[PDB]
This record gives sequence, C-alpha cells and structure tokens, in this order.
Amino acid sequence: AQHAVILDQEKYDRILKEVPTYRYVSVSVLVDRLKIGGSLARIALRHLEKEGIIKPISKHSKQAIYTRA
Amino acid sequence: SFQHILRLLNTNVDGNIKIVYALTTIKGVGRRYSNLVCKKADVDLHKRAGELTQEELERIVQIMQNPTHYKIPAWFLNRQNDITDGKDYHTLANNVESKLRDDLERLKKIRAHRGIRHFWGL
Amino acid sequence: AVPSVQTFGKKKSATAVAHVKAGKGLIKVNGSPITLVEPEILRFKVYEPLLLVGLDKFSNIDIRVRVTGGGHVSQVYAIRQAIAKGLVAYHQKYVDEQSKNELKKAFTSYDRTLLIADSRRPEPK
Amino acid sequence: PVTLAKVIKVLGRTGSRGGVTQVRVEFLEDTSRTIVRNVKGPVRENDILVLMESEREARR
Amino acid sequence: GVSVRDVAAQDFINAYASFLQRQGKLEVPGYVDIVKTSSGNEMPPQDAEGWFYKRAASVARHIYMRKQVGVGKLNKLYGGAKSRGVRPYKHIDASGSINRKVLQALEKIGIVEISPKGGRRISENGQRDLDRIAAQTLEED
Amino acid sequence: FTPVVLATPIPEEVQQAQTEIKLFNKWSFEEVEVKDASLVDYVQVRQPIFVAHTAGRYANKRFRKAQCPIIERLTNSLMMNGRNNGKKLKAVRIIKHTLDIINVLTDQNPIQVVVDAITNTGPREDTTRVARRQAVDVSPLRRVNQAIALLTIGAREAAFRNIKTIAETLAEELINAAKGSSTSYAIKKKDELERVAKSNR
RNA sequence: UAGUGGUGCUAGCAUGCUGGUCACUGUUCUGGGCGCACGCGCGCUACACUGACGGAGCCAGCGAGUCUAACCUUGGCCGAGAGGUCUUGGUAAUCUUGUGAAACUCCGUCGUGCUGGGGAUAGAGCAUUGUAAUUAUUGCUCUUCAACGAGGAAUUCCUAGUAAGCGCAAGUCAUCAGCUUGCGUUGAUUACGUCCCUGCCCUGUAC
Repeated sequence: AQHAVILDQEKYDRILKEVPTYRYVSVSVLVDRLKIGGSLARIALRHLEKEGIIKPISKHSKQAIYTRA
Repeated sequence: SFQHILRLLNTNVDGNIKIVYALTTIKGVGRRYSNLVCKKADVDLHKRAGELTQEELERIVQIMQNPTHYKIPAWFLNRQNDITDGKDYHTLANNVESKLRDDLERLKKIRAHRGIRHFWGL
Repeated sequence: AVPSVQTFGKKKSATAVAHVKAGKGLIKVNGSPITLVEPEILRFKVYEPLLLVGLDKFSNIDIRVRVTGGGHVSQVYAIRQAIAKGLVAYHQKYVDEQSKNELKKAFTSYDRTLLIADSRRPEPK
Repeated sequence: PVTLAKVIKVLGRTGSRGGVTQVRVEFLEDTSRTIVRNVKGPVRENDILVLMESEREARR
Repeated sequence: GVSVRDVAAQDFINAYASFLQRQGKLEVPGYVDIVKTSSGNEMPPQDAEGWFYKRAASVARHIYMRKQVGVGKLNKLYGGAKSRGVRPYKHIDASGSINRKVLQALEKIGIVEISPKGGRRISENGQRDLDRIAAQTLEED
Repeated sequence: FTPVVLATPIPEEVQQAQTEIKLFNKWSFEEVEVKDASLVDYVQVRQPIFVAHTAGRYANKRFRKAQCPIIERLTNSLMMNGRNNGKKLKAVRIIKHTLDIINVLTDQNPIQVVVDAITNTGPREDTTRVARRQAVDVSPLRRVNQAIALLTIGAREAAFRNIKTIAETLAEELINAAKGSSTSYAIKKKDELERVAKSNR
C-alpha cells in the first residue's frame, strides 16, 4: 500500500479532531499513525501551528518538535 | 476529478508524482529537459501530475516535439546537426532506439571497425 | 596615553590577539558583536569567560579581538583564551593581586585551558 | 539476591591471555567473611562488586 | 550607529534581496532559468524566480566588507565539489558569465564602481544605501 | 538580578544564566542522583558544564576517563561509523534534540532518565573462554562502558532505513530502558549474557 | 620584504562606531604492438534520511614559479559551459596568494518507493595538447539508467592530536593517474595485560 499524497476532505476533518490527543507530534508521528506522505506533514504542521492548535518548543529544519499545548 | 493513471506518447504515467519527475518515464525525456519544458508551459511545478487537465497536458506534449519554435537554445537538444540533413532534432518515445539500432547498422553496411566489432561481439 | 594591554591566545594554528582599554562595555570580534559568533552550538563556549566571572566586571573596558588562521572550531577556543588572559592582565596592572587571584581562582576552577595551551602538536613523521 | 563487596586487595593477572584479574574482596554488608573472586574488567581497591552468587570461590 | 557588520548574515540578505526586487531597476539577463550557475552543479537553481536578486545582494555585502574584488575571486568563492562520477571529488569554479553581469547590473544603479588597482569598490552611495537597510532590519525586530 | 546594560547588549536570557550553570542553559545538574552506590564513583555528573563539547584529553591514564562527564561520553559513541567519524557537531545537535523529546514524553528532568538507563543496563555477570566458558564477575567501570555501547547500537540499527530520525529512536531506547521494558534492545542483550553465565558457573 | 597603535587626509551612521589613504613588538625510414574463456592481489565508487539536491554562511599548512626567453597568473572584455582575447606583477617573507579548499554550519525541496540512491555501458555535438587522437588524451552539453538490500570460508593495519573522515601541493610531464610522498582540517571507541596462537632470542634418558 501507499500513503496518501493529496488531502481528502475526510482526512482533513480527521486531522483537526485527533491531533490535540497526542502529547508529542512530529513529521514522523503524523506519517506513522496517519497514512499521509511526508510532503503533507511539513505543510500540515505549519498550518496547524499558525492555527494555534499545537505549541512549538523547538524547530530545526531536519527536526521539529510540537506538543499538545 | 483526480486521475491516478494517464497515457501519452504510448507511455503510462502515474499521477501521484511531481509532474517534472513523472514525465521522465518517457524515453528521451531527461530531468533537465523535463524541467525546462514545464517552465515554458508555465505549469505549477509543485503540482502533482494527477492534478492537471487535458488542455494542460497538451501544450506540454506540443512543446516537447517542436522545441526549436520556443527558442530553446538548440545546444539543449540531443540530435544536433543530423548526418543526413543538417537540421536539429530531439528524439522521443519509440523513435529512440530506432535511430539508435540503425546508425550502427549503417556502420555495418560500410564495413567500419566499430560496426564490425559490435556485431562480432554478438 | 590610556590604560591598555595586549594579550594573545593559541589552540592549534589559530592565533587570537586581543586588546583591552578603558571605556564602555563592548565586545567585538573582527568588528562584529560577539553575539554573532558562529556556529551557534559553540557560541555558549565563548560566553563562559563572561558568565563565569560576572558581567559587571567588564563594564569599564573595551574588548576587540582578531583571530587570523586555523579552522572553524580551533579558532573558537583561541578567542576565549585570549579574552580570559586579557582580563587578568588588565587587573594585574590597574588594580591588585587580590582581584587578580580572585579572577584566576574562578577560571582555573572551571577549566585549566582558559589560561594554558594544551601543547599538543602533530606527530613529527 | 545481590550482595555488595569492597575490593581490599588485588592479587594478580590470571587466565591464559591475562584477561582476568584475581581479587580479594571484603563483604560490605558485614565486615570479614572475606572471599576471593575473578573480575573481568579493569578494577581497583575500593571498587564495589555485585556478587550475584555468594557461596562460591575462585580457583587457586 | 549601525553597520552591516551588526546584522546576521542570512537575515540581512533576505531583507535586502526582497527590497531590491521591489525597486525593479535591477535588470535580469533573460537567459535566467536555463543556466546552472556552475559546471559542477546538477539541476538549475530551485528558487527559479528570485535567485538572481538574492545573489546580487550577496555580492554587494561581500564587497562592502572588503577593499576590492574582481570576477575571478567571486568564481572561486561560489565554487564547489564536482562528483566526477566514479572518480574522487574535486574543486571547480562556478560560472563567470553570471557574476560579471551581476557586477555590471549593480554598477548601473550606483551601488558599486570600478576602482584603481583594478576590480570594484563600494560607492559612498552604496554605503549610504546599505546602512539604511541595516537599521530597518534591526528595528523591524 | 539587574540588567547590567552594556554597549554590546547581551540578551536577557543569557544574563539570567549568570547565577546557575545549566546544560544547554536549560537543565540543572542539581538533584541528579545515582541510584546504585557501586556506580557513584564512575557516573560523573557532578561538575556542571554548558555544552557537551569539552576539549579535554583522557588517554594518558587508564582510569582518568572516568572523570569525563556522562553526557560527553554519549556524544562520542554516536560519532561511530566511518561515514560519521570526526562529525562531532552533528552528534551534539542530535543529543540536544534528544533531551527535548524526553522532556515531553514523560516529564522528569531528562538527565535523570539518562542516568537511570545507564545504571539499569550494565551487565553484572559474564563469561570467558577457558574449549568451554567459565563465569566471571565484571568490574563497575566496564559495566558503564557496556551500557553506553549497547544503547547507541540499539538506536543506530533502528534508525537505518528509517522513517524516524536518530533522535526519535534514541529517545525511545532511553525511555524504554529507564523502565524495566524488555521491548528495548539493550535490555534483551543484558538478559542473555547473565543467563548464559549462570549455566556455566 | 612583518604586525599593532597613534598622527595627517577622508566615507557612511549617530550626535562616539565601522572602513579607505610616527612609534613600538651494423646505419636508417614507414606502418603496427606494448589484445582477454579465466585464476590471484593492492585500490576507487556505492547499497541511501547520521541522506541526495538548491540557495546562503565562510576557515589552513607544506610546496612551486620567466630574459635560455616565455613559467605561475591578477584585472577588463566575450560565451551555457569547456574556452577565448587585451593588458599586468613576480628571478620572489615583496607578485599569483588571505592559494576565500572539502568535509562542515543554516534555511527549503524530497518521503521510504532500485526512489530524486548509484552512474557502469552507449548515441549526438562543441573545444583543448600534439607532427598525428581511427582501436579514441583530456574537458564541456543533452540523451540512455545495468549490477548492487552492508556481502560465506578466509584475512590486513592500529594505543593520542594516533585511527578514521576530507582536501590540497609537489613528483613524472607536449597532453594524460582512480598512483607515490608530504601537508593541513574535523577528530572517537577499546587495553596500559599475557604467552593462548604465530614467530624470534637465551640455558640429552621413548625418542
């Protein structure tokens, strides 16, 4: 099987409700537990972080670290 | 709307890949040639191939097979100064390995070393 | 003319020369402010001689340093050594051996390398 | 259960390659009852072993 | 006072290149989007629309910090490692045709000028301009 | 406290570091405790430092490396393979991100979690060849060395052909090893060594 | 023939800071040759995310150079590149040269798919050295995209600024190295012991 690479409306709804459940999130965290490619996850984090649903604690290109807050 | 597989020049291309890279499935379409064609077509390079509509796969197909009209610098092309007729061409699809697998046979007909050595090795 | 000293530091091939004079608390490396030292990870390695003694000590002196050759890492150790040696040299001449040794106590408590080069040298073959 | 013991004397290198050191070690829980054991890694006096078996002694 | 030396390198570049694109006086060669910028490179610059302005800003800063430069030295600076396929890597200089036009383009708008002892030196108007962008960059924080 | 203004203004958060040294200016070494008395002389955590890039030289005397702080030791063991030799700055960054992650998965001062993983991992019984094997005791120093080796290897082989970065995997090993969690590679390795030694004694 | 600071002139910023421009520390000629079913050995490049690619940051040491005429080359100009052209300094701590080197650092693209890993083999064209490049010296551009998933039995080097990573200079030399020697940059883990294996050196009876 292959991960999704375009955002279906149903997964968009799934993303917004579920992500605040997780203590820690990262590119790997999304790609692992949700069937999306890494090229979505980089965009989704910037979206949700500007939306204020998750709190950044550090950012470093190759790594980024966001938290429930 | 989105199409998972498409066919052009009798080659299949899957939609799930960046358009620039997806096109390189076609014999003769290298990465640089693919990249520059997309720019001249002014498609969004970041779109995935399955996003495009028919009138957008056309124009692209047209530019690939008429490159000199769009002032591509000619030195970009793989068949400069052809031996029979001094025109420049770019070779695509099944037409690749029809000029290849012929120029060697033309050398065989003239009994040149390189042709003999090839067919002798076979 | 004005109370001033020069001091130098070493590491491997990097050679940092530092000048100190009375003035207003400023620290520049090659004319840039020391907060822009690079790479970022090693920047705190240069704050050490500031935090370890306390910023008040610097308020009346101007520090500027030029680092010359070496490499990206080795030059970092050269400047921090040049700073520390420069600081005690000024106190030795313009206050007292009491404060001088107070400085030396703080530095050598944390890292001997702040005052003395490790003398390592490449194998002669 | 594990028992701690303090190195009181080091006896010498042992084993075919010199890869094992023999040691004299004193029980830390109660002094004396001294025992001799085989130690694999580098060791010094005042080091503490964790004798997971107690009622056994090294050959000599 | 403020100097260009007082600002983080990449932070200053991003600010000034964006401004310079808005001025529009900086003139592009037009063959842009074909050239690789180095014979050691593979694929052209990925920021296809903006990359020329960003390089132009870098050159100005580098000359500002120094006595004078010429085209040869810039080709060395922007060089890189070429893979040479199965053979070991080697240093290779970047394209000249790019960098020479950048110097000429910057001269047209008066930031930089040809110098005695060869090469180019910063203009007094270059100083005046670049300092102003620096002050904005600090204050914009 | 006071802001002690200077003509090159140091940032506020750097001035605040003046009163207590913290690793990465972020965590204190105070209240870090070693649970097993046998290791206390070897798990150096007592001297504070700002960043795990000490220049010190430890080769000249055979026990002197026991004075090097534990955090420095970990960074070295990451620099391991031939494609990674010399790249210490790469390793330092890895550690910095690793501690942050552990500060969120669980909530303890993460330096304490590292110490727990080390002390819980080091084998206490082993064997040598005589052929046959005979059981032997292992000295506290070597217990520490074995801990550091097993940890980095368990992370490295999980991050090969990965979707999770090095820091994502190394952080999980440390957490799994501070627990009694047999899921971790390092704990699995400890068990076999001791049960083998038991049979041969 | 080196560095710092002051002094004179001077630019920008602000009302001091960063830059440019006196003191101290036999003979001979033409053409060819120096091919590969396979065995043994020293190497180069990889199997990817501790990565590949794009942009930006920006740091050495040891060498070597012409009037015998033509070496090392700065600056201006032309061209996508390789490369070309007009001038210039150095018989050298004085000029090339701060030999602005690579790894490396930061910000983006890619997302575990022989994939954007890897670049063998092969087609077309443009240049450069030489008296002459066909069986092809080297460089540049486009196209073709092979094996290879960390490798059985065996086996090499090594204890600190050392191993390993990375690059440069000289050597040979019309041109042409994946070679040899030297130099610098980044920089670990594991012993500080033994006679088990291998090999060397001392002092009569089952052989």
